[PDB]
Amino acid sequence: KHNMKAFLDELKAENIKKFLYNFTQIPHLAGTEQNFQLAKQIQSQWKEFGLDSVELAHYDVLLSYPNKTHPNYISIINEDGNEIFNTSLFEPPPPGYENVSDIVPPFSAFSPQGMPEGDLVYVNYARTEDFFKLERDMKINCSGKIVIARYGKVFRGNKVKNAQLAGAKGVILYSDPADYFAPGVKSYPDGWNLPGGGVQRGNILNLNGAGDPLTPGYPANEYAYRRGIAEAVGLPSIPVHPIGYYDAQKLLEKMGGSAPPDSSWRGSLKVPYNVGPGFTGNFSTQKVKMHIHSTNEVTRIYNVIGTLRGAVEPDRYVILGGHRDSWVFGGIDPQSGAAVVHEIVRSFGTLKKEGWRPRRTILFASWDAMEFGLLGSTEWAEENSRLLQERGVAYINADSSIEGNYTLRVDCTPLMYSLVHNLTKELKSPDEGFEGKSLYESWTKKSPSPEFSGMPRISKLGSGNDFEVFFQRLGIASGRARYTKNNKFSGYPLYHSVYETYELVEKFYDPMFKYHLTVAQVRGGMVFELANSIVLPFDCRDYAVVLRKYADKIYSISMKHPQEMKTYSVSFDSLFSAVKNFTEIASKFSERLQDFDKSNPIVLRMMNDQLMFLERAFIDPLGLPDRPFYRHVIYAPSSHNKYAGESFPGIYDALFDIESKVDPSKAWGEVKRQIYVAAFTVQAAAETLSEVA
Amino acid sequence: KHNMKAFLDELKAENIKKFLYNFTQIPHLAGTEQNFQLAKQIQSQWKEFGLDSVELAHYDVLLSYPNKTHPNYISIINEDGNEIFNTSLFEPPPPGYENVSDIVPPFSAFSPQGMPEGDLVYVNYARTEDFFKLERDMKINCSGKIVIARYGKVFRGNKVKNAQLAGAKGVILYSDPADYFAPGVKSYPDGWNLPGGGVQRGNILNLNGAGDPLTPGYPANEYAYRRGIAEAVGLPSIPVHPIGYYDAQKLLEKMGGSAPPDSSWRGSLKVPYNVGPGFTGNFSTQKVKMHIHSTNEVTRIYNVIGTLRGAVEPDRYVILGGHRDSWVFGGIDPQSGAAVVHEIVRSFGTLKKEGWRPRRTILFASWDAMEFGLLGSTEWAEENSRLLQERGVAYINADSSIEGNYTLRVDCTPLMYSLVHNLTKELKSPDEGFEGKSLYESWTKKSPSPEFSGMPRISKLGSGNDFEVFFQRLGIASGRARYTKNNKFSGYPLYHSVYETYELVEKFYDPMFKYHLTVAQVRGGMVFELANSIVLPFDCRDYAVVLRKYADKIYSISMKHPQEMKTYSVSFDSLFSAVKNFTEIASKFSERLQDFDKSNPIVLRMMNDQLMFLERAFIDPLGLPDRPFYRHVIYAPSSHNKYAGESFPGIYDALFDIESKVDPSKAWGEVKRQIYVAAFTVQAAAETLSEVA
Ligand SMILES: *[C@@H]1O[C@H](CO)[C@@H](O[C@@H]2O[C@H](CO)[C@@H](O[C@@H]3O[C@H](CO[C@H]4O[C@H](CO)[C@@H](O)[C@H](O)[C@@H]4O)[C@@H](O)[C@H](O[C@H]4O[C@H](CO)[C@@H](O)[C@H](O)[C@@H]4O)[C@@H]3O)[C@H](O)[C@H]2NC(C)=O)[C@H](O)[C@H]1NC(C)=O
Ligand SMILES: *[C@@H]1O[C@H](CO)[C@@H](O[C@@H]2O[C@H](CO)[C@@H](O[C@@H]3O[C@H](CO[C@H]4O[C@H](CO)[C@@H](O)[C@H](O)[C@@H]4O)[C@@H](O)[C@H](O[C@H]4O[C@H](CO)[C@@H](O)[C@H](O)[C@@H]4O)[C@@H]3O)[C@H](O)[C@H]2NC(C)=O)[C@H](O)[C@H]1NC(C)=O
Ligand SMILES: *[C@@H]1O[C@H](CO)[C@@H](O[C@@H]2O[C@H](CO)[C@@H](O[C@@H]3O[C@H](CO)[C@@H](O)[C@H](O[C@H]4O[C@H](CO)[C@@H](O)[C@H](O)[C@@H]4O)[C@@H]3O)[C@H](O)[C@H]2NC(C)=O)[C@H](O)[C@H]1NC(C)=O
Ligand SMILES: *[C@@H]1O[C@H](CO)[C@@H](O[C@@H]2O[C@H](CO)[C@@H](O[C@@H]3O[C@H](CO)[C@@H](O)[C@H](O[C@H]4O[C@H](CO)[C@@H](O)[C@H](O)[C@@H]4O)[C@@H]3O)[C@H](O)[C@H]2NC(C)=O)[C@H](O)[C@H]1NC(C)=O
Ligand SMILES: *[C@@H]1O[C@H](CO)[C@@H](O[C@@H]2O[C@H](CO)[C@@H](O)[C@H](O)[C@H]2NC(C)=O)[C@H](O)[C@H]1NC(C)=O
Ligand SMILES: *[C@@H]1O[C@H](CO)[C@@H](O[C@@H]2O[C@H](CO)[C@@H](O)[C@H](O)[C@H]2NC(C)=O)[C@H](O)[C@H]1NC(C)=O
Ligand SMILES: *[C@@H]1O[C@H](CO)[C@@H](O[C@@H]2O[C@H](CO)[C@@H](O)[C@H](O)[C@H]2NC(C)=O)[C@H](O)[C@H]1NC(C)=O
Ligand SMILES: *[C@@H]1O[C@H](CO)[C@@H](O[C@@H]2O[C@H](CO)[C@@H](O)[C@H](O)[C@H]2NC(C)=O)[C@H](O)[C@H]1NC(C)=O
Ligand SMILES: CC(C)C[C@H](NC(=O)N[C@@H](CCC(=O)O)C(=O)O)C(=O)O
Ligand SMILES: CC(C)C[C@H](NC(=O)N[C@@H](CCC(=O)O)C(=O)O)C(=O)O
Ligand SMILES: *[C@@H]1O[C@H](CO)[C@@H](O)[C@H](O)[C@H]1NC(C)=O
Ligand SMILES: *[C@@H]1O[C@H](CO)[C@@H](O)[C@H](O)[C@H]1NC(C)=O
Ligand SMILES: *[C@@H]1O[C@H](CO)[C@@H](O)[C@H](O)[C@H]1NC(C)=O
Ligand SMILES: *[C@@H]1O[C@H](CO)[C@@H](O)[C@H](O)[C@H]1NC(C)=O
Ligand SMILES: *[C@@H]1O[C@H](CO)[C@@H](O)[C@H](O)[C@H]1NC(C)=O
Ligand SMILES: *[C@@H]1O[C@H](CO)[C@@H](O)[C@H](O)[C@H]1NC(C)=O
Ligand SMILES: [Ca+2]
Ligand SMILES: [Ca+2]
Ligand SMILES: [Cl-]
Ligand SMILES: [Cl-]
Ligand SMILES: [Zn+2]
Ligand SMILES: [Zn+2]
Ligand SMILES: [Zn+2]
Ligand SMILES: [Zn+2]
Repeated sequence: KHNMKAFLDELKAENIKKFLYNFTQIPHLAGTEQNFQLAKQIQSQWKEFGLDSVELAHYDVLLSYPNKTHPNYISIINEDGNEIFNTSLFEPPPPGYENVSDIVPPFSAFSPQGMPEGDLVYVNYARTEDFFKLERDMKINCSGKIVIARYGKVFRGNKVKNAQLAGAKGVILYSDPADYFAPGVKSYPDGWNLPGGGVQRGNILNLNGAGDPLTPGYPANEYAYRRGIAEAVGLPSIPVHPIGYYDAQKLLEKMGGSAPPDSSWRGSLKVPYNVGPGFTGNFSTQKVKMHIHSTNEVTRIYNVIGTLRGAVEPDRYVILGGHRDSWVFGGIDPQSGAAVVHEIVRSFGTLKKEGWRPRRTILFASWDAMEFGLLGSTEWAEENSRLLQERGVAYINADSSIEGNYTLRVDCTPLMYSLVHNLTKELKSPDEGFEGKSLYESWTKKSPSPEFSGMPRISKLGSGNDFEVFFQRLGIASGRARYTKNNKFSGYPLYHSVYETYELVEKFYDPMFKYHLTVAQVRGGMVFELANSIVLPFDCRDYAVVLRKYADKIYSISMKHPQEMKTYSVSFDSLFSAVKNFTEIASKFSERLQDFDKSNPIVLRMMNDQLMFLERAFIDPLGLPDRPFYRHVIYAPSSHNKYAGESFPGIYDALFDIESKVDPSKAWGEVKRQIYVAAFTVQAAAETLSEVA
Repeated sequence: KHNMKAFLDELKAENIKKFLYNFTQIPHLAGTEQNFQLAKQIQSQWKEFGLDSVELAHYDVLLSYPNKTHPNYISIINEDGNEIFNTSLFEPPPPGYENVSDIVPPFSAFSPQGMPEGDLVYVNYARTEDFFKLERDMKINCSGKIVIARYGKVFRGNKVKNAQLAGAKGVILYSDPADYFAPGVKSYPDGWNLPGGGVQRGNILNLNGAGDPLTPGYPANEYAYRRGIAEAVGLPSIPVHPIGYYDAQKLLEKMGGSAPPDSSWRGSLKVPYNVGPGFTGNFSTQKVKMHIHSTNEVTRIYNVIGTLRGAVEPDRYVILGGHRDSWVFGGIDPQSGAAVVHEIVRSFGTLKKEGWRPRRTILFASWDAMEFGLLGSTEWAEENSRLLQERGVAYINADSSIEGNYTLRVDCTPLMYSLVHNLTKELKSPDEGFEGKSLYESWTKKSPSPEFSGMPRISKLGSGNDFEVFFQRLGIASGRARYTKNNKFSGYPLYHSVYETYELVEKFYDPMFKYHLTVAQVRGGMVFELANSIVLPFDCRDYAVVLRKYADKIYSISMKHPQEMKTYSVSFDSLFSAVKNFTEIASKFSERLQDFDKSNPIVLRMMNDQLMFLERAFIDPLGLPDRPFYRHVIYAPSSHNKYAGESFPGIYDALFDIESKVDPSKAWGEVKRQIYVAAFTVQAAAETLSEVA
């Protein structure tokens, strides 16, 4: 038969390995010829695998590249202006790749040009609370200083935003061994650790969902009208550059001024971690000078879009998407995900050649320019937003399949919790010691839910990946899954470095490609069920449970300020009422879904439309404050860390640091406004599940 | 059988007459007890007529009322400050109503309080071009002056906005006999003309679609958080009051300064129509003083919502809605429409009692507080926006059924043109001389299309009525129809006056209620077809024809500036390309709609969803510039006259008066941006009609 078991059994570890090798021999940087050639290859292969149509969708978007004849670097300069120490111009290439052409040197994409010179302030992870500690407690002024921050904990674009608002004139980002060197493991090529010359690339935008900085709201097609640079979205105002820990040690060792305020400020290098400003007395006249010469450039990018037309509901789309562009070789990021998508397409195509079609249409996507700010997925969704909002059932992401080899990680909408528990109970665990047991059993054992016994942890969707437009802008139920470590926002040690190669994966992460196969089964199995189940596999009651958890959470935050809640009459009663109503209505809808006349395809589709439009109901067309492309009222990326999800984000940001606002009546008024918007949106989403007439 | 003929034959002129009499014996001002009682009566009657459910939906919204113990009036004051002339405190009540309680005196709803005193400038109709003529050509400065403007031509809220921006400190609105006294007809009670003591009530907001001024975006429910007055939407900044032509003559007769610039500035009173400022030499020391004491007040309003559940597609809604609140008796506005809705409900209920149900759900609405800014319809749509955007098939409005007795008037989306031509060919003409001929024949003969021989005129939807939220905010296909005169934006002579009574209609407009019956057949027949036709009765090819007409029109406007189009490379090629593509794709969709396997209900509903979501595709979630609740890219209310529709409004407003902008590069850049947005939206709407996979 053609059922999910036939699909899953066709997936092969050895195929995923072959595809990964094939995708990682040369760099595939967005906007380069090599990445266009790989796009054409995937288009051709998906056609041969049997998809109905496979097209390239191109856009011309703002990208950023170093200047090949005017390299970026940082110096220590003495009082005469001689450069006595320079940081590296490139990472030492790994064995056997020392002659590979077109490895982009480490840089921070979208940095402006400049050569600022000044004194160093060390700002730990450059988090909002790190800057609070510096200004408010230690009384250190970052204005006109160059800040040096360690990578880790939060998205680097938030670090740069925080440094700008502190008045910094430049930012140096570096990888501390505390965060990127696991104890007892060797440096690449002899293990999976970051060597001292390794450096993490990455963009430093603050797009808040906008996509291409020059075309917010509309696809960057041939006739698009572009903002000028000065009005672009999300560009940093100060120069930024990343370095490795050999170079950081040279910048940090001479630091003077104030001692670190506590041990959470100290990394693992043999330096004091002094906050500064500037260097100890002997070197007090030396300064640090950046030299950044990168350029922003409108450049063509290419998404591959494959279609497998549905047999019964061709106007309902289940999307499996992940990116193709990499910083260098992309051994983990993204090609361990792209190889998994390739094998899933191949498997679905095998069934199609034998005469099967899924019930609903499946769309497969290979996105471009993700590393430069989710640009390819966002421009495509801008072009196709009307089709997606009326027809989009679900989006399953497919970036890196592995970030470790310990257990499964799933982040998704509550609407998919039941689907994921049920599927993982049917899959075999690949873990040592769990031979013959389910993936559900190994996952629940290694990653227990903090809330429920005998359940696994499933996280909120945050951002920093290509589901953002589909979930937080358009309100399409979304999910992601990968194998993970036992620190989740800092990246694995060789993240975005030249050392992330096929050999890294084959030698140190997944020699038998069994974790890749398990992830292919989870992502593919989810797509299969979403595209084939007669009734969509969403359980609205799971949203009711989480809404109550998030309401309790945000109420608890507010209750730290009881005097103000009395003065300004701040009540959460309306939000709890809406959550209670959602719980009651979802329970009654679930009974009808179980009970309805199963011979009636209009009641079924009516009820399938109620399930599909439930995530859509949490969208507010006015967006969140000053972030028009984050429209979901229950979930947004954290305003302090794009990678993390925040619940009831409008109320959360209205309450954050509220005790510091100079006009408390205005600040608590805005808390009340956000409570009203959240209560109304929960009630309105509940009412979409009521009987329709 | 139960078919459209059974529905239409059940409608009775005599029933419409009985209901009109019943609805017009006492005033039904929004927010008053009498209007709540009428809402309860209609709820009870719709239940008895046989609807499945009938509920009141209430909201607490900002309304405005005069102060009963501190009356509004205008004076001429002499140099000592004695008030030598006062305008009336009330309209003389009509025969037999001189003892009716609670007639609200003439006032401009939402005027602020004040007692400004100054010199008079006469500004004709206070249109944008009238103010251009005064400032630019005649060099008259309105700053610190009281302006006097005649009603007519444009919505009075636009007149007040224009007067504010000219620096006026108050506005006096009056009815000139040129616009409100037809030659050879007697004044009320002896004919349908405005007497000299008659006055037009009406609000002077500039809401731009927002609804309740205090709650833009969200329903004004029990827990709503309200803007403060200073941040409310759309409130005027200067006092405003309306007067009749006996009083206007006293204010205008003493005017001096400049002569009227031409005859288009002169009305029909025996005065010079001097523009001012101020009075002729003998009276040069007299001034005009306003006394406005009205108050804005959050007040409860009540919509009645009736449901007739669909037999096959209960999750598809066809809405028939019109308002119930009136300024005084509402003999024409709205009760000639509300009586027609009442008879339509009664007829559908007769069929239902015999066992019939429509295919799709029909919703019937009696809206409140329309006269205060479309508040009841807009708050309800804000509450129910998710249901409406995913399920709303069409909205048919039902305000005044008559504004004359000459011929039919229809304004609607192009998607309903074919429906209207086909229905009116099946209906009998009620017109003298067309006995035995179709309504299509009489209408086409009396109101020929300016574009096509043998076709009738159908206008764009403008605004100033309760379809605005459904069409321009939410993108639901909408239409309206009424009997009309042979000046369409000024209102009939007794518009919004105490003289608009049952006797006005029964004696002078429609003694046999035949025009009311014809309008009931058109509105009811449209609802019937939309709710019962297997394939939705929309023709996408009609949108293609009009899009080309509007593209030619906006290109022609731009081509008045050939030098600038050369300098700034302003091309319309992308918009014509999108319109050509829409034409081709709509032609192919129409072939499939005719050809598809008619046994397949999923292809049918898939294709019905493509038809329903086509109007929805013209919505831009970012809205038009500075008007976030006007989201349709093809149609918006004119920025110069809310009642009129404008096509390609984003490009139109970017081009308007562009030769006066101080930075032409910036102004033509914004023209190009609006061309890009319009081209993209037309192409994206076209693509919703392509094969789905
Ligand atoms: C009305 O409908 C038509 C389709 O019938 C649309 O036509 C498209 O028009 C655009 C022009 O705006 C064409 O864009 C061009 O695409 C070329 C590559 O196309 C190939 O590859 C894609 C896969 O991604 C296929 O879809 C396609 O069939 C082709 O196989 C580019 O090479 C072109 O860019 C080059 O020329 C331009 C202009 O000189 C330069 O600015 C560039 O730098 C570059 O050198 C260009 O981008 C597109 O191919 C057409 N599609 C077709 C025929 O299917 C219209 O766009 C549509 N109107 C609107 C308003 O949408
Ligand atoms: C969770 O779900 C429940 C329903 O199970 C919703 O309950 C509604 O709650 C509101 C309160 O916010 C109630 O509003 C009150 O309505 C009264 C009139 O109700 C009658 O008429 C309507 C027809 O319009 C019917 O729908 C209804 O069944 C009743 O027949 C008003 O008189 C009340 O106003 C008075 O009291 C308040 C508070 O003291 C004053 O501020 C006012 O000035 C006034 O004196 C009030 O507006 C509503 O009736 C409830 N509906 C029910 C039970 O069906 C919850 O609202 C919902 N939670 C959320 C967040 O939506
Ligand atoms: C994850 O798996 C769980 C466990 O299988 C699953 O929950 C189960 O769903 C089924 C529906 O397939 C439920 O079975 C129903 O139970 C009610 C009450 O006992 C019956 O009335 C239902 O009978 C109707 O429907 C049948 C078809 O399903 C017809 O044969 C019948 O004639 C009736 O029309 C029906 O049997 C079962 O109760 C739950 N078990 C639970 C909740 O413990 C869950 O749905 C899966 N999650 C997904 C798919 O997302
Ligand atoms: C307004 O009225 C006009 C005039 O009636 C109407 O246009 C007509 O619509 C009918 C569809 O009902 C068209 O008839 C079709 O013509 C094509 C080509 O000749 C045929 O292939 C079609 O046959 C298929 O469908 C039939 C059911 O309709 C089946 O019996 C058959 O087996 C095939 O499946 C079909 O007969 C007719 O051509 C037009 N006439 C025109 C455009 O002049 C218009 O639709 C009405 N507007 C509305 C309802 O909004
Ligand atoms: C990755 O695999 C692809 C597909 O097998 C290879 O591209 C093919 O290469 C052969 C030999 O040059 C050609 O005859 C085909 O036309 C290519 N097919 C396609 C679809 O492009 C490619 O060589 C492999 N890359 C690496 C680095 O091994
Ligand atoms: C760090 O790099 C800089 C730039 O290449 C070096 O300084 C240059 O040295 C050359 C040759 O002596 C001079 O002609 C240039 O004028 C210098 N440029 C600048 C900008 O100072 C510097 O020598 C390097 N420092 C170390 C320690 O290697
Ligand atoms: C308008 O018609 C309604 C409905 O016939 C009248 O209200 C009814 O009046 C009688 C007598 O007072 C009562 O017994 C009923 O309870 C009322 N019914 C409803 C549904 O309200 C009303 O009197 C009429 N109004 C006028 C001005 O004629
Ligand atoms: C117009 O109305 C005003 C206000 O009622 C009249 O002026 C008042 O006259 C009374 C009685 O003589 C005085 O006690 C008040 O002080 C006056 N009020 C003001 C504001 O001036 C005025 O007489 C009326 N004019 C005409 C021509 O009827
Ligand atoms: C390793 C995690 C924390 C981040 C990783 N995502 C990314 O690397 N995204 C890129 C682009 C993110 C964006 O621009 O939003 C970045 O963070 O530089 C992932 O989701 O696998
Ligand atoms: C008589 C026409 C021009 C206007 C009439 N509409 C109205 O009277 N609407 C009211 C409220 C309009 C609004 O606030 O937008 C008004 O114009 O004062 C109608 O559409 O029948
Ligand atoms: C890069 O640097 C070179 C050499 O200094 C210079 O000539 C050129 O202008 C720069 N290129 C770009 C693209 O800015
Ligand atoms: C930090 O330094 C700058 C200039 O040196 C100054 O303008 C700013 O107010 C300072 N902030 C403090 C002391 O908080
Ligand atoms: C793979 O698993 C083993 C066993 O737990 C572990 O020691 C090793 O660190 C893992 N490799 C990676 C890259 O995490
Ligand atoms: C209306 O005017 C009276 C009498 O001058 C005054 O006492 C009252 O304050 C006013 N009422 C309102 C509602 O403003
Ligand atoms: C109109 O008058 C006011 C003050 O009397 C002045 O500020 C304004 O600039 C004048 N405008 C002109 C003369 O255009
Ligand atoms: C009704 O129709 C007649 C005949 O054309 C016309 O003279 C009269 O003015 C009409 N009444 C109204 C109110 O227009
Ligand atoms: Ca864009
Ligand atoms: Ca509102
Ligand atoms: Cl992922
Ligand atoms: Cl109307
Ligand atoms: Zn990635
Ligand atoms: Zn990455
Ligand atoms: Zn009206
Ligand atoms: Zn009116």
